[PDB]
Amino acid sequence: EFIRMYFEPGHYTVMENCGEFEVRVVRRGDISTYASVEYETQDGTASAGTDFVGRKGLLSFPPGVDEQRFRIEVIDDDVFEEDECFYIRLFNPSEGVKLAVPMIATVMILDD
Ligand SMILES: [Ca+2]
Ligand SMILES: [Ca+2]
Repeated sequence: EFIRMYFEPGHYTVMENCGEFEVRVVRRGDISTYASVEYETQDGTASAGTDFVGRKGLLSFPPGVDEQRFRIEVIDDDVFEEDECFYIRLFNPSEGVKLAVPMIATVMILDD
């Protein structure tokens, strides 16, 4: 491998009423060709369908581009909740790419 991919930022703290927030994944090393990686949300103490909307996707990095950004929807309610967390993981990197820490992003939702 001559390409590494990882979340940057690796950690996101978001308010419950933010609507959506943006996650960023970076590529380091060989720029010069197309590369890709998949991601998927996963529950922590926060859960898809109650606290955020579950999402999986494919991130495409054209030649010359070293980052991709995607949005995640946070579900707002009126009920008081303690700080809760969910995660987003990278998987299935394209040929010649190796994931690097952090390859799981942490998301903490703060209640409003
Ligand atoms: Ca709220
Ligand atoms: Ca709430």
